[PDB]
Amino acid sequence: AYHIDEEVGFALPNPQENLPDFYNDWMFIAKHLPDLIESGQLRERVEKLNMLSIDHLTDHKSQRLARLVLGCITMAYVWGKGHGDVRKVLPRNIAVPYCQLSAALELPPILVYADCVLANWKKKDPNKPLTYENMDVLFSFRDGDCSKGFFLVSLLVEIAAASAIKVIPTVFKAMQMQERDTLLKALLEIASCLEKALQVFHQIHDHVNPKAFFSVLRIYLSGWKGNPQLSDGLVYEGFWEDPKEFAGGSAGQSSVFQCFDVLLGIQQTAGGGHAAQFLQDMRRYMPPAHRNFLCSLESNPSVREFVLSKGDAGLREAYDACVKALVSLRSYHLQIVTKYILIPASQKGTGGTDLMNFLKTVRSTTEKSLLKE
Ligand code: HEM
Ligand SMILES: N[C@@H](Cc1c[nH]c2ccccc12)C(=O)O
Repeated sequence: AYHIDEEVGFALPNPQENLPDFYNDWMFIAKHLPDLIESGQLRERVEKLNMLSIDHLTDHKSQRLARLVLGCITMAYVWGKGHGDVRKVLPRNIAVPYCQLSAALELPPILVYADCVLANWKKKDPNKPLTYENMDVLFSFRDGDCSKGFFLVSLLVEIAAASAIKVIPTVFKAMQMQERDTLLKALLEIASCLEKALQVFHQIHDHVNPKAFFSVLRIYLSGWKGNPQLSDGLVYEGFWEDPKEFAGGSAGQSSVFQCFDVLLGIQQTAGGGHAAQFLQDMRRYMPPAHRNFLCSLESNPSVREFVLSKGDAGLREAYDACVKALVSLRSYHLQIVTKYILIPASQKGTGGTDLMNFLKTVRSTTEKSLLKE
């Protein structure tokens, strides 16, 4: 449909781990980033690649793995060891197939949330559940970068939110079929699942070390939009003549919060302010089907105006339980970025925002939508 899975939501279900042998030289580099980066052989291995046609990628999951393989190589090539020795030109033999593949997938040619979180995972045992202990990432950047903890916990918050995203048909069908009790139960189940998602969020502390995250992983999640180290962006050699600017990876790119914002009539993207513009821009970094799902939600009748029109205190409280769960998620998320960014920085996000004013503006807009203070 909108490529939303019942079990894993916006995440890519059962991602492919292997490319055709035709792409072994790509897979080799992506699988050995920690060693190749540490030695300083990474950039040499990229510059020596043959130009490989993308036409031996024959399905969506192969294309998505290839985008993830190439995005990881690209971040590693641009940033190197992260100490300031950047590369301003992505070599032709990687830039052209990467940009061609990205154009086919309708995603910018930079590593995005949907690559390094949503498609970057496997079950260890396919017969066992989606728990951290039965899961692994497909690619990491450096030894000790906590990429497994960071990507898998982000993924598990996505999967937790999937149990709410499936209820969204019920919400709209119940509004149109004027089914008050069905709508109410639905809103309560959404809020219940958004509360579970917050509980899963606490696992960030279990699996991500602030120093490793800030000083190692963040380097490879950074983009080249408003980045002083690549002030003009990146040259995609052989594809575009002038450099292009693209934001780095972040869960601003996640569709989970934007989808419940839109669902609840929270006007995060309205106006010309910087918060609205960023959240708007980040939709360009979501898979096109998920972008389409968000816009579809925006066109539907307003859940807020329905609840507000009915003089129904049970409905208003169910709606408010949903808004409160978003508020709590975003308040807890302020604690996370304080621990993982602000504190380590003293010893801007990878997406490109002035993050603390941005994040509090988004939370404040969210709490503004409560029906009862
Ligand atoms: C170590 C953990 C995390 C850090 C340091 C972090 C950091 C950030 C930063 C700096 C931003 C501002 C946008 C940017 O410039 O990048 C942001 C936005 C955002 N993040 Fe996180 N993040 C973390 C984990 C998560 C997780 C696990 C989720 C949900 C799966 C999430 C959801 C969001 C959302 C939805 C936004 C957009 C702002 C909003 O909707 O309120 N973050 N994050
Ligand atoms: N924007 C975050 C990084 C981040 C948060 N969530 C993400 C999800 C995917 C990729 C990167 C991220 C930062 O500046 O640290």
